[PDB]
Amino acid sequence: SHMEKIIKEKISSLLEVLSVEQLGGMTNQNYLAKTTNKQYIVKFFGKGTEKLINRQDEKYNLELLKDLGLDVKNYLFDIEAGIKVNEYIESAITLDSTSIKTKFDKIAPILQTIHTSAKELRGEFAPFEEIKKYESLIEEQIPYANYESVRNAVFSLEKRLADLGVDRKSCHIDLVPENFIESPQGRLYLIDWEYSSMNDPMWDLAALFLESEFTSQEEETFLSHYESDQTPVSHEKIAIYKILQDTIWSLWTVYKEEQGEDFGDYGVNRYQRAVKGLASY
Amino acid sequence: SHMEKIIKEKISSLLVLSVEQLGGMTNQNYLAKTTNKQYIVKFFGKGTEKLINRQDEKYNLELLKDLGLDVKNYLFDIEAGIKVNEYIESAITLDSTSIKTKFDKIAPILQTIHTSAKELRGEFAPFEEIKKYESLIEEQIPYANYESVRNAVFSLEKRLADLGVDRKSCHIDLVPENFIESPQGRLYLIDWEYSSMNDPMWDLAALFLESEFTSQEEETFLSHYESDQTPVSHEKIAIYKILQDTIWSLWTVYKEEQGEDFGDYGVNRYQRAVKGLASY
Repeated sequence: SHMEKIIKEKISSLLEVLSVEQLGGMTNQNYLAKTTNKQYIVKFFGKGTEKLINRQDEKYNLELLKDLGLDVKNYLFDIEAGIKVNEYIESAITLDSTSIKTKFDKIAPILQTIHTSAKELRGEFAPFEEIKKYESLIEEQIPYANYESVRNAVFSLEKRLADLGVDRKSCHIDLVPENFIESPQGRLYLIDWEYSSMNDPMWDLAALFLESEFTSQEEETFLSHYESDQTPVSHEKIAIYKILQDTIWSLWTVYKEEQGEDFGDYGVNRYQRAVKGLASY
Repeated sequence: SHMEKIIKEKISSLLVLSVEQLGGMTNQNYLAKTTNKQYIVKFFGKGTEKLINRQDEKYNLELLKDLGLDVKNYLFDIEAGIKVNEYIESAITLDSTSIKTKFDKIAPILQTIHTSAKELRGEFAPFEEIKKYESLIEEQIPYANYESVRNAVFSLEKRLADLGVDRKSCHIDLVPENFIESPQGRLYLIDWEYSSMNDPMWDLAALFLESEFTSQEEETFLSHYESDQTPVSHEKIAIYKILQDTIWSLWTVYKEEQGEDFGDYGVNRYQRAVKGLASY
């Protein structure tokens, strides 16, 4: 297999490869390389995700955040090749929408650490600008019902956020539960910092809550772990960022599906939840 | 009788049909009906010194004037234990029901005071305020299981410190009846006797608690109030509700030691702190 061979030549500089396995997620460009000694996570990136992710920026941000010890080790990051190679924590457990709700005392400290880090990431996340970005990148008509009316309801939140005050801190930006992994010592790592950018920390909170479908009670309990003098909490900003997230990810989905991918109902389901969020708000 | 006769011989230097005794959390307030104007006559003395620094109150009245939130004060005579205010004729005094229709008016008033940047005389340190009442109370505190409840309340000091405590000009006493609607349409916020430096969440907690806001009403009000300059912490609000019920329950014990009778006000406020501690 040619893909199998390419991986062997990309990682031999770090060494007896016994196995290469295709990994899921939301990018088919992920592989697991098993060696005699160690196991490696091999990530590819080429054409589609450029125009989305600045890889030079990502490389800087990886180097930047290393001392926080939140992410796993990165061995290789070569933009030329389009190759990323990370440490694979063997016998580590990936969190999901159920198990994440048992880990508040570990997740809250992780989020406090990044949000209060004073780290200056390359990249600013300006959600309305991001919406404009995806709109520009999408070639066909956006397939979602009532889009022009929804878009304009969403854009009315910009003034609201401005009135509420927008903070600018280092954020992960993509707190799906599978981005948390627990090692045997019970240490939680937060991985996959590809979208990471300066933003309001309430974005990260909204993402955590939304991706795992936190109940109102679970949100309040999590906020009691998280809220502090250095980490203030705005419930309204969270509600607004949930809508912006559903909007942005639904558009991301349309773009990705034009670039080859198929995510079933993922896009429409997120879009419709944005519409519901707008009606409740 | 003699009450009418002190009032005339005090408010005379401002110019008298009748005089009426007003209800509430005091029996020392009087309505003086005058030919041209209506007056609120407020008496204080020994029963409220050691609680209210009347010199600081007078300074604070002066400092807060440019906000234009309170009614006109004509006379503030400390030496004589007498305060005289404008009374707003044909005003609507808000209550726990009507206050909930006035969010678009109340929220900017609270924003105006909280962002005033004014340095009032008086710091409101709630745990120090609890220690103060305990010292002032001469008989035992009658509230059941007080030691254990007080220990629980004092555990909130560290939590508040972890959350961060802000220090701003606050009204400190947001009973609905302190909001007055003029027939002209404007709202007045009156009775600034307790006003001092505190976290603005104390004021929000007082507003919510004194008028028994529902969760939804609180949420709606917060949407009017929350801004970059006036951030909101729900947890801090829940904590200040407990501290308020505790402090006012103790204030009640102190006042009743002077012979005043608030019925079940004190114990009900105490139990609401107890119940707040259990829910928290």
